[PDB]
Amino acid sequence: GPVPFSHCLPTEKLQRCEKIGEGVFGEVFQTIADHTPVAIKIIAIEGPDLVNGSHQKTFEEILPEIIISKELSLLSGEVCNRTEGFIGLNSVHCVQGSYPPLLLKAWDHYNSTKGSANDRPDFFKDDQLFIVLEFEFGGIDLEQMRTKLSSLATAKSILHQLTASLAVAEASLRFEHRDLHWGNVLLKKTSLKKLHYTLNGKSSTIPSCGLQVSIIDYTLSRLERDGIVVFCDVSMDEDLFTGDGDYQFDIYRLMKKENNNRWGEYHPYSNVLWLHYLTDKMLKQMTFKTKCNTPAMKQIKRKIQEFHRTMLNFSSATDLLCQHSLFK
Ligand SMILES: Nc1cccc(-c2cnn3ccc(Nc4cccc(Cl)c4)nc23)c1
Ligand code: NI
Repeated sequence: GPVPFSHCLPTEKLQRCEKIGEGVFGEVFQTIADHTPVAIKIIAIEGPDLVNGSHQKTFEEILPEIIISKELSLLSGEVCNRTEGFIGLNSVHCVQGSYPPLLLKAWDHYNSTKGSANDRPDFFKDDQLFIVLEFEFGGIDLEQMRTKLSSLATAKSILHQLTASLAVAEASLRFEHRDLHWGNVLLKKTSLKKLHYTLNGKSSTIPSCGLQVSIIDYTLSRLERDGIVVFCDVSMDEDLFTGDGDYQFDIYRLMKKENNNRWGEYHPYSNVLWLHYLTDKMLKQMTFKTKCNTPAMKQIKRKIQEFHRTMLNFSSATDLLCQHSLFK
């Protein structure tokens, strides 16, 4: 059966919770577990109330994200297809209770400072079930970092790291992220100068420009092992495909076009589409400490621009990583 909230979030942990993010799915908090920063995603399941404009998922409907989070968590310690470019999953609990007042305090603080698009999660009864995922802390999302990068050289590292990570997961797991908007990309400072990955037994490096990129949040993701596919079937989800005001919302439509609304299938082109969306964000919606006023900088910009205009002619992140001139 479920555990009480106190099992997962005893007082000292609840007291160190700060809200760091959200989605329709629920809420994301940073805290401390054994002197170690962690991120906690909390999802309401199985209940009758509308939450953030939607019905709650059942356990069965959350299971793919759990599975995919576990599969991707293994990649940092594998050998033939290895990368630290996803995120560690530490634990998964099924919790029962009303929402902790201290979480609501952290929720209120975020709403007061950043503003929320969600319902204040204060209406759940003491029998409410939640899934609580504890992840490794992966840094700050790309959207909040949009005014914080040093230069387009940093941009280039981020794109290279993202492409490599997606390629390794394609090779290992026939993985598609399927929802890689700039909120789902994390940046953390690193003293490492070069980052390592292995793709089908071949190890290569990427200059870090002082950041380690982590791809997170596998709500729409798909993968397979030994012909058994795990995914989010969105073939009857009307609203996902009717969004507007951002190239993000075109990506959902373009994916559906590519796969003919068959989400069980493997279409690694979806990774390229997300990578195109991310490149676009980088060229249009970022402000850099170093401006576009030196030779080296104009050259990187031209390279990222050329990448943007050619990358949709590649078939997967693996194709991009292995063949695109940007990464040579
Ligand atoms: N897989 C996954 C899911 C959810 C959160 C995390 C996770 C791990 N570290 N970390 C650090 C920051 C952060 N911020 C954030 C911001 C907006 C939205 C979302 Cl979903 C997350 N999320 C995480 C990982
Ligand atoms: Ni436990």
